[PDB]
Amino acid sequence: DSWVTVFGFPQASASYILLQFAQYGNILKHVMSNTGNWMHIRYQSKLQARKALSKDGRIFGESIMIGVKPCIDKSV
Amino acid sequence: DSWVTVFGFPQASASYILLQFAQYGNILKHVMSNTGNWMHIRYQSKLQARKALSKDGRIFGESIMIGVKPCIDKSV
Amino acid sequence: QLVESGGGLVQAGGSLRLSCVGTGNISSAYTMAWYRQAAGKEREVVAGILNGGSTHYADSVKGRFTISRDNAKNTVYLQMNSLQPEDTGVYCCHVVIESTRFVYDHYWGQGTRVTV
Amino acid sequence: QLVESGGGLVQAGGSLRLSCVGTGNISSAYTMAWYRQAAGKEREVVAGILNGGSTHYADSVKGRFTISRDNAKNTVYLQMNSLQPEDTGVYCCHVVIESTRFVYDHYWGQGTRVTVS
Repeated sequence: DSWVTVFGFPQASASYILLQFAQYGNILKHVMSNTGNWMHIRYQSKLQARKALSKDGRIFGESIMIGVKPCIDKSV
Repeated sequence: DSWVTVFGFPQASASYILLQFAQYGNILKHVMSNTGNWMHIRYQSKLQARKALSKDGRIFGESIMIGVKPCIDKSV
Repeated sequence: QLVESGGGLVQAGGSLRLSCVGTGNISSAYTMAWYRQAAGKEREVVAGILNGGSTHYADSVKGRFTISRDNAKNTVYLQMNSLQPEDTGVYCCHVVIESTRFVYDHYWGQGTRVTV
Repeated sequence: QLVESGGGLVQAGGSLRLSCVGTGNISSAYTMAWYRQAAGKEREVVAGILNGGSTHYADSVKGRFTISRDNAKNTVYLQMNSLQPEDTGVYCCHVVIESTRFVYDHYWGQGTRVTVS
């Protein structure tokens, strides 16, 4: 409930997208995919998670539309 | 309501993602962004659009997590 | 308009070539693809010529099926080999053509029945 | 651990350099960034060193602010110029470090208050 999956960005833009999502809470940790266009972000709180989720379908950096959903990856 | 926005894919994969979305209905028309990681798809029915919307957050081609939302580009 | 043919009854093990001919020129196609739907099952893309001329195949037909085209005849083909009862369904051809920049029109055939 | 300094009161038009020092080595950081929050306003990224050493700046501070680092001193800087009352808020520094492959630990300072009249 503190964890979200952010997706839909190219590898070159990953660190630009993490700084955008760092705005919404003091991120504890993030896990990047080997090949995938996604990352798992752990926030401090549900409320922070909820603010990242509200960004689902929004455009970052003029040209990157971004998906955000509740993290379901159990290992992480 | 027949229209959806599919997003989160690189330019190189656009046509792969279109054939995947063509499965869910006889697409009438699609409009591709210049820069963006998104396209707008016009299906024949709400019911087809709904099948596309249910794929929001799903992974295609092993490594592309895909966003799908109701189309809000009036213009289109 | 797109009109498919070549369907019908083959026996398990056999080969079959589907055809789809366009009434207008389809030589500038963005994509060309064949789909199948078996009764009480979701439609699935079986073979696609992606933009730039790369191909995608359903895992179940890899190495058995080929999608090709004749520009001169305005036709798309699906070569099927080693046909299995699971290949049974209505096949349809799909052609996408760019009208104005970033705007693409989609063309669908009526479908052709294949029964193994 | 990250501890920021160099904040306080400056007049509209003035310059100011914030500092953040790490207790452990931050020379292999994935990213470094400064954020600011003004009272009853959403936190926003001001300046970031992206992976590979490219930079991102908030539109409002482009050409006025620079993010830099000193590897030897284990410090990150935010050079601010032509300060405006709208640059008023708590600034905090953000450093991200890969532990194991694909896993990243995040470090935040306590913040430092900047007040422009």
